Amino acid sequence: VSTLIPPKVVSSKNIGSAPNAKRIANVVHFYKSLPQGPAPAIKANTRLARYKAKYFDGDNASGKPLWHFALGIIAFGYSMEYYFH
Amino acid sequence: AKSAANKLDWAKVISSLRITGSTATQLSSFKKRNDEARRQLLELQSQPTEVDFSHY
Repeated sequence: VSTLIPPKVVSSKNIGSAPNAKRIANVVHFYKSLPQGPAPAIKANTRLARYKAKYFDGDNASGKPLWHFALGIIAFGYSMEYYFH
Repeated sequence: AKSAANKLDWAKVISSLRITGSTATQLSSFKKRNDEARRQLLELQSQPTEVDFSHY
């Protein structure tokens, strides 16, 4: 008998629907992320950070410092051999 | 000049595709179809609304 009006009721609609939560989630997820690996600070030196940079990053990751640390125990007690026996 | 009204109504029909479950909007266009199809047969159905005093 009259004009019905659901073309323009998106005003208080855009809270209730389910991907609104994902939309408001990832507009918050996307702003403070650094763009392209920026602010990396790829070099730092504290007399042993170079040891981590050469040995303990994701790139090198080989067991050799263990080997070095193995030799460290080989370096340790054998000298104590020369202190004891 | 009613075809602009009806053209925009079918434009809103292919736009009311986007909202499935139209309660009474197409029924409102059904009511304008009802009386607009009624008025044309009403105006074509009648005689000149007068007693023909010359012949009749």
